[PDB]
Amino acid sequence: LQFMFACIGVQLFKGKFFSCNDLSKMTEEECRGYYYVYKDGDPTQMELRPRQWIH
Amino acid sequence: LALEAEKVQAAHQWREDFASNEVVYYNAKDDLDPEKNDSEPGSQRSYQHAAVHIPTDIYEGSTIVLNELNWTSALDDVFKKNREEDPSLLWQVFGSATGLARYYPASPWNKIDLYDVRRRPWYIQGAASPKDMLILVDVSGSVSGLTLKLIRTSVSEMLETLSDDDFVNVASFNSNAQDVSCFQHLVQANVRNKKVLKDAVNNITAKGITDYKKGFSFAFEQLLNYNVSRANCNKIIMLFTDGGEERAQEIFAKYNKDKKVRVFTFSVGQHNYDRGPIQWMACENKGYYYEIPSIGAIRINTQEYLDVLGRPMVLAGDKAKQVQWTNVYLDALELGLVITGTLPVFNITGQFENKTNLKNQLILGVMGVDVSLEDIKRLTPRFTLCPNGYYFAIDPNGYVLLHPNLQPKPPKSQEPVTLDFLDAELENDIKVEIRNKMIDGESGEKTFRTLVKSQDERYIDK
Amino acid sequence: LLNSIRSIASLLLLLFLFIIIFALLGMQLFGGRYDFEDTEVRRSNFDNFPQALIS
Amino acid sequence: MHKTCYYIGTDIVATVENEKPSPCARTGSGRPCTINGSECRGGWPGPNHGITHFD
Amino acid sequence: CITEQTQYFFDNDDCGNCSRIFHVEKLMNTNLIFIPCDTRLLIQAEQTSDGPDPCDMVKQPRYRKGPDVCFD
Amino acid sequence: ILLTIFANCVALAVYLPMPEDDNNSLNLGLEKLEYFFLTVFSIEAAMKIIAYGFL
Repeated sequence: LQFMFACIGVQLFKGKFFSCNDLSKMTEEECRGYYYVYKDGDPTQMELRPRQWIH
Repeated sequence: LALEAEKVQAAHQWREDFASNEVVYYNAKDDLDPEKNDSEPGSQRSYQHAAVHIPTDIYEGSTIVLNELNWTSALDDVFKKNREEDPSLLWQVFGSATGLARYYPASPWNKIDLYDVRRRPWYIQGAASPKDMLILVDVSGSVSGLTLKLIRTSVSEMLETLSDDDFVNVASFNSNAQDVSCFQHLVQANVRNKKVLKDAVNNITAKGITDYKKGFSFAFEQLLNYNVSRANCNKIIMLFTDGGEERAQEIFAKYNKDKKVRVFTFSVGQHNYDRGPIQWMACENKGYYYEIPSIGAIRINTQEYLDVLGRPMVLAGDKAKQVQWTNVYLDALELGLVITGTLPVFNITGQFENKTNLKNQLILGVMGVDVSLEDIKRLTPRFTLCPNGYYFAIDPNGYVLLHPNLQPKPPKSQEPVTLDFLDAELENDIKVEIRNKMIDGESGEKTFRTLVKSQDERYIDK
Repeated sequence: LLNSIRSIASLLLLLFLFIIIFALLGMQLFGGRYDFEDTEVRRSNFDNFPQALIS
Repeated sequence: MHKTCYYIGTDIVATVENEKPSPCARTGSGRPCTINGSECRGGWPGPNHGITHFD
Repeated sequence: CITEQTQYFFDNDDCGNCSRIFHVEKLMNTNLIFIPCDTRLLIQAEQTSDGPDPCDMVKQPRYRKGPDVCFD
Repeated sequence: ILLTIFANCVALAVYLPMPEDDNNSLNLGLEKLEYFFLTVFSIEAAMKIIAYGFL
């Protein structure tokens, strides 16, 4: 079963999961450079991050 | 820059590949002189090369970026330098879709540079003016407090994004339509008016079912009117909502067919409601729908809020490219307040290129303003609010009060310094007649005394 | 092994039923308010019927 | 419960654990909990962690 | 206070005059001055409107080809 | 009665979608329909009057 679901997931997910930060980049190649993170929610607490990509 | 940037862009080839030689490296030639600032090193990517600012979120690593970077500087540098042949251009500046081109190497820039250009007002002036604006927040007992927070921030900034000479309301609606108090809108002191409306937005609890059409019913209507002010032009409304459940073509045909109405619909956050009826709507009525998923709110707001309104300007507009001067405001770099004349630059077949401008120190604006034959005051009121009158100093006005809660604090100046002529200096009715006379600009040499008490340091004369 | 499934299937269906009632009531409870301002990811929170199923 | 309900701290999240003036921390990828209480507080779990407090 | 009462009578017999300044330390401080000292800030909103605005230029909006590109 | 109960299940499963306090959409009409099920079941209660009462 490990094999079966393996074969299922691979030929259905292989291109996926190469995640960015956050969704706001999409193409895991368009990704590059820094990227804001606002603590909590208030748009007066910015913090830079050399984000993306994600494995 | 118009005549020339139009050409290179027409022949920029725009081939990808790149990688090799662009621009690149980083020039670094120290200097110091007039117009403050020690020119030295300036390349995030006088004379000596050119500075090229980028949005801190935008990354110097794209087909689009460098492709611009070539053709822009590739000719701009030369002729702008030719413009330096005639001192003293204080800050020649180019502004594109993204990156700045600052001539001569003023050094950009633990502070975070949240600064953009699409947002920064002089650029906003350079694309489609003016704008009759009527917001419809959807406060319907439907949005959570989450997307409510987001949308709250959204209006909260967008009005800042909104032009500072364009009328605006806020039509909250659900189970009933209603307005934040004013009922006229607005001219905007920017300072006070926008603040009122904004803080009013600050309290905007969701509560009630979606009337939908009824809000529209007032939306066109509150947009309709005729009685005074209004400032006739483009006539557009902006829905910020989770997702409409219906078409409302009935009301549309009932009040629109001239299609002077526009619709900008902004679905936000996640939710799951269909974009359909909405996506139907803006396209239905000339208008360009697009979303704000999280806090991508900054750049997305500007991205087509102006350009979609740039359509008429792209068309018959061409002889219209007369320079479009701005209201006074502080420079992003330390320098003091500086008026900036802008002009648009067109593509070739597409949706407009980019908006060049010149900084003009109000300092040297004062250099033309002699102060020696006299010893009291000049004052130079704008076509509407403000002058540059030596009746005041150099700080961003500000709303009212509020000491910030120190507890949460462990987003830095926004400008413009808008001012009433009326408030810059003492009221006299007759003098009010005078500013209301000059604001139309009709009268020429018309002049007379008004006997009047006058404020000084801290006690008045007459 | 599979022959047992024919026996257990009814009880499995009752399990599906318990899943159903609990899910719907949940939807009309937690998700019956659902809202929570700030600040993601929130994950599953009964905002929709399938969502309540998975949760 | 006398401990969990309260805290005191300051500066970079490097306040000493389990040696007087010490407290349980919110999970987080960083944790600081602005309150303020000097430079950020530093210890609550009855509600920010949710109910779990022994009070 | 009592001196401001004698001052009140002095007013009955000088020039109480609110005079807002939008400048100062950020906040929109009001200033009475007589012909006692700077305080906080408040009020405006207004009901009756005034000061005619103007433009009478450009305002391009008429079109002959609004492409239905929409989004997306 | 069984199939109308199935109608209950379906109509409610839809009814959960969505909520978020007020607003409402398609379910707004179903709101009568629960009265419909009500009166039907109540008619079966009228039959229950003919049943066995305390027995």
